[PDB]
Amino acid sequence: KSVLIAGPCVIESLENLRSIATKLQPLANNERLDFYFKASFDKANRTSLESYRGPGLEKGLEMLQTIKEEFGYKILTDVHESYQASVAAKVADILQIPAFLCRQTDLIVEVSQTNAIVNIKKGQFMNPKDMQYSVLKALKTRDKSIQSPTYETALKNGVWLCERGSSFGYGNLVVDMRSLKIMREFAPVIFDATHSVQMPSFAPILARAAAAVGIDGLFAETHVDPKNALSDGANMLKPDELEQLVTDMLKIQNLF
Amino acid sequence: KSVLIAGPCVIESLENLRSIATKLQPLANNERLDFYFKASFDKANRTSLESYRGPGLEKGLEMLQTIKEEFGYKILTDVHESYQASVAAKVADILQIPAFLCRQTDLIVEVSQTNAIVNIKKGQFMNPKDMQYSVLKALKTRDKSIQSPTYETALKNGVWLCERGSSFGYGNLVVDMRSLKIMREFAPVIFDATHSVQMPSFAPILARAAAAVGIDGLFAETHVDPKNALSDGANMLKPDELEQLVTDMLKIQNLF
Ligand SMILES: [Zn+2]
Repeated sequence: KSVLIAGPCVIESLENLRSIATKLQPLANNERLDFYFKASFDKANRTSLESYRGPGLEKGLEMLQTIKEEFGYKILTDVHESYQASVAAKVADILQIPAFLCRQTDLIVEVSQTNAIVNIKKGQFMNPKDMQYSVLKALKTRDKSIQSPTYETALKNGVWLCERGSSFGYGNLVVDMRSLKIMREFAPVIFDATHSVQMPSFAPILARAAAAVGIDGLFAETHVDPKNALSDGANMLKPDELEQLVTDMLKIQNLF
Repeated sequence: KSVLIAGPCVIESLENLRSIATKLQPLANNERLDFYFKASFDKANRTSLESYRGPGLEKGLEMLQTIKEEFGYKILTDVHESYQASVAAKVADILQIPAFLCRQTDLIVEVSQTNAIVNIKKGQFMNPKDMQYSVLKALKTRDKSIQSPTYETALKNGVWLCERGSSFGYGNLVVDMRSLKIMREFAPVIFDATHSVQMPSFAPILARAAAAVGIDGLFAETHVDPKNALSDGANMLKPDELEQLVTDMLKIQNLF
């Protein structure tokens, strides 16, 4: 099944998490999807000291665990520091390595020592071919015999790569669709349709393009009321918009 | 005085640190320079699990302290996690925020709570205008009354910005010299002549350009025998090469 990772950018409140979890129930039950509910417990890189951070590790994981129990959802969250991985893996089925930390050896190893699927975001600064080395760090942590990263070995060992765009001058990200093909030599590839759009509405067009190229899954942030969101309101889809997008992805994938 | 930050990329051994420290003694006594000896205790983002990492925090700081004591040098090192800052500041006169972590709030705040000068490396993915927000996080930590970052206030409070190039397609960094002017509105500006050169030596040429534009200091890594170095051998200058470069920088700066 194609992977769908969806949810709000940040944990805002348990009430908010519940509302979005509720509106994702139709997609979560879609037989053609392997679904994971996403929410960050920490936004580590915001513009100001006053910017909303999220609830942090302990309280965030507690809230994600509540969603897992109440909705039966598998969970994705991102980690930022040493010693978060093992604690987060008790709740999270996928642990995500942030794009800025995508080469960070200790974090990749620490996450790979857990039982979680590892989703490695490609840095905006990276050549897709060089992501093989991050995949290999993870794979060697799980099986020291592995010498070279391949899709099949990565799929078996739960290590994925995630496309989220590349720096294109200042304040602009471009999605090099060739990267989806290049990276898929080394690991299953997820396309992040939310964070990849920056320009100095394009989420569906890029996700359709990505589906046509060949991807193993979609990452897209969604919120019931984006204009009242505490992070990424301008770029999140409403649940009905996401359903439409997923419908199109599936139709495209059904051709090939 | 113009700042000079120089030393090996990584701490290789005490013997190596002493050898390069010895060769830097003439530069360190140049009264036109405010000199800091640099060496990383950890290389966090290397290609493979087997790549040389460095001695780690505890042993690294011991070695840097020995250099400070034996040579009288002020010290710069980079920190990678918040919990390292308070102990690192006991030895390092400057704590450097790595380029990939240049927006990381907790790290900037923790480092800024120490008495160290803060050297914030501009990420390869950043618009130089946006570096004001990282400077402001640091400044507000040191003086809550500050509303917007300026060169004067950053200088007073020991917060600097460091140019190290920008992503230019794949496997290429370009130095946008306009950035030196733009960032200097917000803080003193150091130019990193070592890590800014990547192409699919240009260090002296880019350093001369930077000197002509207007900078508060130079960061350049140097090693006695680069071909036998454990990190960044290809990009480090021999001490005599660094001396020539600094001589040229000072001649240019004396014109204006
Ligand atoms: Zn987001």
